[PDB]
Amino acid sequence: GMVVNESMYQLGSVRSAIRELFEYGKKRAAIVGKENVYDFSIGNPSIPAPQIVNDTIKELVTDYDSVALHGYTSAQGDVETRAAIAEFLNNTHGTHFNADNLYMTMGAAASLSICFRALTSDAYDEFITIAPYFPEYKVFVNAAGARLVEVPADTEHFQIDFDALEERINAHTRGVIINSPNNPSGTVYSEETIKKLSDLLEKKSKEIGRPIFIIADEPYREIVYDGIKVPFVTKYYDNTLVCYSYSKSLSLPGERIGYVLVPDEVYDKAELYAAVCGAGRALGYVCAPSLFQKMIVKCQGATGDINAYKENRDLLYEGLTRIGYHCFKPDGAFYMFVKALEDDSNAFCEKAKEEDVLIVAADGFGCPGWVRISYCVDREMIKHSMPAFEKIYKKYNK
Amino acid sequence: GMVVNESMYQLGSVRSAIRELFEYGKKRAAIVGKENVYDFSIGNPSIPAPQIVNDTIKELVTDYDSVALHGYTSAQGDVETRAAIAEFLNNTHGTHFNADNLYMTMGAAASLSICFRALTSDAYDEFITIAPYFPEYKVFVNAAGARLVEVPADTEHFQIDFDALEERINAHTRGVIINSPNNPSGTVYSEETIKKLSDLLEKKSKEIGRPIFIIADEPYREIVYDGIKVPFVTKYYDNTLVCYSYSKSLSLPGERIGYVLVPDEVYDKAELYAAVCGAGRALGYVCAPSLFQKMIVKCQGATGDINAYKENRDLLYEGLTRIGYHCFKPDGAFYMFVKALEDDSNAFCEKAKEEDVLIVAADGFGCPGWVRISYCVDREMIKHSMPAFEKIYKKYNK
Ligand SMILES: Cc1ncc(COP(=O)(O)O)c(C=O)c1O
Ligand SMILES: Cc1ncc(COP(=O)(O)O)c(C=O)c1O
Ligand SMILES: [Cl-]
Repeated sequence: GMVVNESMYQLGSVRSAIRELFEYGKKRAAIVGKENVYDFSIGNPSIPAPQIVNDTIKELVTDYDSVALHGYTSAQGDVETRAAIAEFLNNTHGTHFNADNLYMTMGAAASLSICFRALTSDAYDEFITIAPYFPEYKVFVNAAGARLVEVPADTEHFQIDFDALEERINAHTRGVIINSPNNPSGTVYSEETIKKLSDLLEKKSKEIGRPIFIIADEPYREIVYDGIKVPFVTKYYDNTLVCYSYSKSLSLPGERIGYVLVPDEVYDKAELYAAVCGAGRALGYVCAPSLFQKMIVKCQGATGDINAYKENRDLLYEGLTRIGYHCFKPDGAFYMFVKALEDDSNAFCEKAKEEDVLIVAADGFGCPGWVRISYCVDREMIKHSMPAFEKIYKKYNK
Repeated sequence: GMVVNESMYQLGSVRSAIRELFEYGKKRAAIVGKENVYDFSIGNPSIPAPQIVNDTIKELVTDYDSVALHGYTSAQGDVETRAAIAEFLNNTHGTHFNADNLYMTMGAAASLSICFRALTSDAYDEFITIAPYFPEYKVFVNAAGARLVEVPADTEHFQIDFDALEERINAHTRGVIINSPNNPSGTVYSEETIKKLSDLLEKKSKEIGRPIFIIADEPYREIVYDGIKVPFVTKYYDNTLVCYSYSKSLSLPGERIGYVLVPDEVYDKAELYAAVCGAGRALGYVCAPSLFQKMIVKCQGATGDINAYKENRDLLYEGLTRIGYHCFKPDGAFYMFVKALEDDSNAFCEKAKEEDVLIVAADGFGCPGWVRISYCVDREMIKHSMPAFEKIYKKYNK
């Protein structure tokens, strides 16, 4: 007896465990004070955009012709915006992109949606995610009419279990989603991992008579520490689509600006780029926000104070390790992956909750027995949280 | 078959008549000079935004906290933005909306997309459009997994042929799309047309045992001349979804800011609003652009100089009528609907194309024998085009 689409109703009515945890912390702040609530739940950028963002926005609003500034760009975005990104990427990675290899989008969620929508031709199409993973991939894959296949986590190094991956590749496999630097683990795939992946997928692509794409979800690319290198995947694998946004690099998550990069070395660039444009059109996208496209021209290479996040990583890692917790030291992103004190991460997160430590069970990310602790938080809160972490530890280790 | 989704391939590679006509005019401008080409093809806002827009953007970037200014909003948008709109609508129309009746979107294309995706539950679902109509409705309807049904135009008054509409309503009918003020006719539906529509749909909804919605595409609401009233549809029919954007009112088409309005008076507001939230999520939307949501709070009821468009309407109408063309005098939008000089509009537009006058055959809008002439153009170009229009007229009046 439902007038609306049931999947849409479910997708809009489903309560987010993480968001509820965030709102629970605000309710707890009212009772015990915000200084006494240790909220490591939601993964929102916490450092301000570099000053070039606000300075450039001010300049466009003051000096750029208002009709031209606020008008529709082409579907794929201004050629000047696309040209500036192609040239920045070539100077940084040694690639050979031009403006026409880019399609400007309204953030990474739009870029991913476009990729699955462009690549899905059948109800039985499968996209592979490597656990632990961003759960919203299932919504985007399902929204395109396809299905998600999870590769069990490499809990030793948080790279890829290639045996497990190879076993889940079949005739229905359209692509493999990778997120490096990673949400939730903070892992960074090495050149070796990227090369083995590329060799495996090239080999399986030939066996099935069809390209298996790499869908590279790269919004944390510049959120990497200690000189660790994030390899540019298009250089290793021909059939690679790159999804990027300025949500983390420039701290503009609410502004909705990113891209889909379609290399010339894909099986048929003209055809795939056409499907990307068509998918964008089908999803109700007309163009990326014009003000932000024009602003991005002057912000290539610019990032916020990334060392603020590194300092938080080191502080949290040092304190948790010193207490006795087993933390995976992350090379990128702003999430720390910590082993729960019991196999049941949900039961462990409840015990954490008893001391107002709001951490997230990794079961939903495809990783039971672990938790995700976001450190895009206030540095002083991390220090004030240590006695509560110590007390939580004591509950298990008397 | 094809490696990508073929339907997405075709959507991204098939050029529209209007776009292909605009490209032709640029090539022609290179050969004979832009002064010798009179382009009335594309319908993009030609007047600047009111100064409050740019002033507010400077203010927000200068004074508002950077992290909070550029951060993610809730999926439905800032409560302050939604509340300011709800209050504006109430003061203007006598309605009783609150913040929770609104969902902020990335333009009217997103608003429309969301409405169709929310409602569609079977492949054979039908959404009715009243010819002449915005051809992109077919794209949004098809992308939602539904079929578009056309009602032939009322070529006497560009209101609605109710017998024709009634005949096309059946068990699959999920909604009727209305667009007043209208692209491409410039018609404004009267209070009576809206009342007759509401009556018909109430009866047919009961007959089929399910609500049939009015999807009211409203981006031209304020582009209305001579004090003509545009009735607020939710006061006439309970099951009404309003899709709006600030693309035409504030001249921000490239910025991607609008909304979907879900009245409490729909059959079940909680269910429908949850479906709208679901569809937004499934379409890859996260939030409308933060900066612009924050800006919209201070721009309620603001518009650019709409009198500039009226002066072009009057000049074009009086000029073409004087020559001998039959023009439907539009009450809103910035498109003039003119009867072709022969039955074949395409053949007529080719004869116009001989004299470097670029006008759009109404066949693609579902209305053969007419043309759309966009007047969101330079005023002096309208004046300079008249000898060419008369020369075109003289080809048929021998
Ligand atoms: C792995 C991953 N991909 C994509 C996104 C979304 O980025 P955007 O704000 O550009 O949509 C996020 C944040 O939720 C993320 O953590
Ligand atoms: C009738 C009609 N509806 C919707 C739109 C889309 O407006 P927006 O750019 O806000 O998506 C347009 C303009 O292209 C239009 O003419
Ligand atoms: Cl159809």
